[PDB]
Amino acid sequence: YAGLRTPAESFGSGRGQAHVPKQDGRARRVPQAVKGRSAHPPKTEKDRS
Amino acid sequence: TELQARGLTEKTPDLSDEDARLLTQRHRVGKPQFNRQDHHKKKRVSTSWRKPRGQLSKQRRGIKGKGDTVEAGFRSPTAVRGKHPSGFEEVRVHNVDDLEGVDGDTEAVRIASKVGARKRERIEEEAEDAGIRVLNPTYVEV
Amino acid sequence: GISYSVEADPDTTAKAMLRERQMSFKHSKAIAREIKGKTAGEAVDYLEAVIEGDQPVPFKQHNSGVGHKSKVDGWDAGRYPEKASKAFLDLLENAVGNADHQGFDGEAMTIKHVAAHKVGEQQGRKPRAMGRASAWNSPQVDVELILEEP
Amino acid sequence: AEFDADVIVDARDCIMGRVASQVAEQALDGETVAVVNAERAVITGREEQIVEKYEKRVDIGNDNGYFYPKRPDGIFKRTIRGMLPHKKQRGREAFESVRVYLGNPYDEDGEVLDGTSLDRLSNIKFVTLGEISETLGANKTW
RNA sequence: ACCCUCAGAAGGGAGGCGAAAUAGAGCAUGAAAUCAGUUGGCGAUCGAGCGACAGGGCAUACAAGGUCCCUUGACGAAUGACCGAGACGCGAGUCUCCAGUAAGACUCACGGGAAGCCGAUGUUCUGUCGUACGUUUUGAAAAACGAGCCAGGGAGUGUGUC
RNA sequence: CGCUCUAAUUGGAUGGAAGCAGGGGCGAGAGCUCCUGUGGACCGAUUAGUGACGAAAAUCCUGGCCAUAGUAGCAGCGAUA
Ligand SMILES: [Cl-]
Ligand SMILES: [Cl-]
Ligand SMILES: [Cl-]
Ligand SMILES: [Cl-]
Ligand SMILES: [Cl-]
Ligand SMILES: [Cl-]
Ligand SMILES: [Cl-]
Ligand SMILES: [Mg+2]
Ligand SMILES: [Mg+2]
Ligand SMILES: [Mg+2]
Ligand SMILES: [Mg+2]
Ligand SMILES: [Mg+2]
Ligand SMILES: [Mg+2]
Ligand SMILES: [Mg+2]
Ligand SMILES: [Mg+2]
Ligand SMILES: [Mg+2]
Ligand SMILES: [Mg+2]
Ligand SMILES: [Mg+2]
Ligand SMILES: [Mg+2]
Ligand code: NA
Ligand code: NA
Ligand code: NA
Ligand code: NA
Ligand code: NA
Ligand code: NA
Ligand code: NA
Ligand code: NA
Ligand code: NA
Ligand code: NA
Ligand code: NA
Ligand code: NA
Ligand SMILES: [Sr+2]
Ligand SMILES: [Sr+2]
Ligand SMILES: [Sr+2]
Ligand SMILES: [Sr+2]
Ligand SMILES: [Sr+2]
Ligand SMILES: [Sr+2]
Ligand SMILES: [Sr+2]
Ligand SMILES: [Sr+2]
Ligand SMILES: [Sr+2]
Ligand SMILES: [Sr+2]
Repeated sequence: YAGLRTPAESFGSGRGQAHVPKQDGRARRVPQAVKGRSAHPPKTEKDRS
Repeated sequence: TELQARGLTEKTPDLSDEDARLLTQRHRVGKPQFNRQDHHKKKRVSTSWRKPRGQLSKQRRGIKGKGDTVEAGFRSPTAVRGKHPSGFEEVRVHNVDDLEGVDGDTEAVRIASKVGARKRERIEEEAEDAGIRVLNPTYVEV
Repeated sequence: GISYSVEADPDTTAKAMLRERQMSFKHSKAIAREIKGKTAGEAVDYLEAVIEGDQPVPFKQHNSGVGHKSKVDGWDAGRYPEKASKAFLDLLENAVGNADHQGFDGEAMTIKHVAAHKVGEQQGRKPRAMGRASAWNSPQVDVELILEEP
Repeated sequence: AEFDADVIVDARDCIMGRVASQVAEQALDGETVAVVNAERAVITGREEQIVEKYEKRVDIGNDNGYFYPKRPDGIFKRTIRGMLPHKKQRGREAFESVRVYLGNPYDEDGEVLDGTSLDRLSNIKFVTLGEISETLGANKTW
């Protein structure tokens, strides 16, 4: 759940802003956002044997 | 009272006529800079070469003036490719044991930068005696 | 902060510096530019003429909208920045002082070097319409001075 | 004010365009030319139409401006400038080393470049730069 | 610490400590954007994808590159003469012989020379070509879309089955 | 070609490692390497592996910064001080 612990929503079109989930004006969750989730991270479920 | 470099600084390798010709060719023909397109138009774009990939890219489309695009046709001659401009074949050396097996008539030696001043001294004297030129010599005052 | 950006022989030179001064950085370049080369004393008499409004300081780089001044020579624009000028007087006071405490002739000495450097901004905020606030900062200026025997 | 011309051309009874073409090439060859008797230079055609074309050049214009000469003086000079890349260093150099004069301010007598002569006994439809300048409204200083 | 300066527990100067203060308090290192000062080049008569490739100016401590220029000669691919002689054509000019000769890019040798001199680097001038980049599109310099600049961040991953 | 960490083999460093700055050389190129200065403690190569591995772009994210500009505002309200 890392980086997923936020209710950040995107403002959409309207304020010359890129559609990126923000919270308290801080961008997020999304992988390209600092403090966001990792897109394709290491996974426990992976069989490393 | 003056600086002088250790080793056989002036030593030249002995090449075949053909090699000497090709080396000379390489030096005369040279090659284009091959820097990434428009690297000069934006500071955030490094000089490091990247294939022009734009569908409309002027360079990719090969328009005269937009610079050459990397092709095998630009390779240097097999026979001299990679030689020091002197003609020698460089040998990366990290210690004295590395000098063993080197032919000073063809190869010249280059001491890794990491190698400290103490070990360079040994390596430099042992190399001279084996008749091997050291490309990056120490300059002492004599 | 800054460090003297120029070499100075301790036996024929005296130094001085201002630190984090809240005053126009733009006016400082103008003044530095203008007095460099002069004599400590000449410099002071000059800055006093400026603070007094009898001698304008040429604004060659930061001159948008600045009205022309007839006394400005070889140029048109600029003004009389008394605040920054005063800060420079404090610098020369310090410079000449040191110089003297060292045996030199403070005033007679030449302003070999003198440059201002924006060392930072003291940040402030100002409320605006529509529930928004914008920056309202103060420049922080450093300046170096080097006097040298004529 | 004195012009050490290497060459002095006599424009009198000569086809302007053809004289202009040679003085252009020569200037580009380093020659310093002086076209004399500009007012007596001649351009072929039907006077009415010719004058119509030069009047339009006088009427053309706007704030940017299209300054067009009326004196036979020079343009003739303009005719030459139009055969020279006058906006390039070399071109401007050539152009500035060419001067046109009303009458002949020299003691010598300009030569007549070959192929540029109009035989008045075999032609009725031609005009004189002076005649054009007069129509254009120039004050006949010459 | 002491001293000097200053309205001054500020700051500044000098000074002491330490291998180091350019380790003196968000105090290891200290990139880019960017600012001040300064150096080289250009510069108040001249034109705009900013350059690539050539070639000239000016500039350059050492090191890590050492070549470069002119006489002559040797070799000499394709190409390839002048002149002279003879013969055609109204003429521009052509043919035949001289002759596939002289010439001919690269490379080498002799002799002479260069050390800002050759390379290279900075900038600038000349020549040729040249209306970014990525995307959308039949068609983009586009009066179609994206970005003020820089740094760092930013997209084929796991399980099961075939 | 380059990046991380693992392993075997094998090397460099306080007689100065990595990094950074300017500069020299090699490679068609990804990129490799040397010199000088700074730095003051770590760094490689080969082979087999490992992958949270390569950015100019997304009105992309965060931080920092320039021009804008010494510019607009610091006048307007029946309370002109
Ligand atoms: Cl290959
Ligand atoms: Cl400012
Ligand atoms: Cl007009
Ligand atoms: Cl032109
Ligand atoms: Cl007629
Ligand atoms: Cl050859
Ligand atoms: Cl893929
Ligand atoms: Mg995170
Ligand atoms: Mg760049
Ligand atoms: Mg104004
Ligand atoms: Mg409100
Ligand atoms: Mg620090
Ligand atoms: Mg369409
Ligand atoms: Mg091994
Ligand atoms: Mg991309
Ligand atoms: Mg990255
Ligand atoms: Mg931002
Ligand atoms: Mg304005
Ligand atoms: Mg009142
Ligand atoms: Na939370
Ligand atoms: Na598992
Ligand atoms: Na201005
Ligand atoms: Na004036
Ligand atoms: Na004046
Ligand atoms: Na005509
Ligand atoms: Na006109
Ligand atoms: Na150059
Ligand atoms: Na698009
Ligand atoms: Na495009
Ligand atoms: Na368009
Ligand atoms: Na934006
Ligand atoms: Sr809408
Ligand atoms: Sr080293
Ligand atoms: Sr300005
Ligand atoms: Sr001609
Ligand atoms: Sr001190
Ligand atoms: Sr144009
Ligand atoms: Sr031959
Ligand atoms: Sr990634
Ligand atoms: Sr600002
Ligand atoms: Sr008021």
